[PDB]
Amino acid sequence: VQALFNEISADAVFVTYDGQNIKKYGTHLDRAKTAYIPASTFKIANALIGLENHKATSTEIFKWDGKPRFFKAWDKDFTLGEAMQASTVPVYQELARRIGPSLMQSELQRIGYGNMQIGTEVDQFWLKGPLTITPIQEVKFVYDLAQGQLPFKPEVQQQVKEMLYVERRGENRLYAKSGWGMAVDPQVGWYVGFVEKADGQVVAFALNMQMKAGDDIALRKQLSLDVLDKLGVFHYL
Repeated sequence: VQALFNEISADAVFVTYDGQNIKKYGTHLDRAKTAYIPASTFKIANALIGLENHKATSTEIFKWDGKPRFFKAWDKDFTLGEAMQASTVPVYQELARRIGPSLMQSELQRIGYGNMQIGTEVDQFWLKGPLTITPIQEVKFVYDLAQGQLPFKPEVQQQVKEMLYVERRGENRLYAKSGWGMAVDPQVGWYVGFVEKADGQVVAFALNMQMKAGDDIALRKQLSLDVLDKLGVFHYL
């Protein structure tokens, strides 16, 4: 496995969690216990909090306001599920404003997410701070989501799980979310999720890497799939 980390001069770590054991792979293992903004990985929590507190539904359509967004791809209507996969920040900023600065702070504290700090602006905190979370915190969190063990209603955790559904290989399923924290120095890269393996075993993962400005968008996922293949968690079909 070991070549395919530095072959690109990457400052990165890959974490796996099986519900008893934490495993660390990569060029820089100490990133695993290091705190970073969640960026768009926070969308997982955001949806959970919104659904649980009746501020949104899995079926509701978030319509485009007509004004151009960061990507032309985002210039359309989205469900929270669609917006999750496209990582459509404007939709989730809206969800967060429905939630509110007091409720969002209370809920994050309630579920112990990262350092539990959001500050004054409810639609910015995951994008620039002060909310921070380690990769180990991220894997445990999604693993808990996978098992329906988070402090949310079971139906809520299920609905979000479905939002995360990325690919099926045979009897195995991949659930994942991406993050790119551009508004921070240095930039940070996330690929987070779990695989529901055929044998019924769940393995949760997190990739956390330094982002050297504008490198390729697909890199985070490609590495994680490669590592997942190398680990025998999610073999290439």
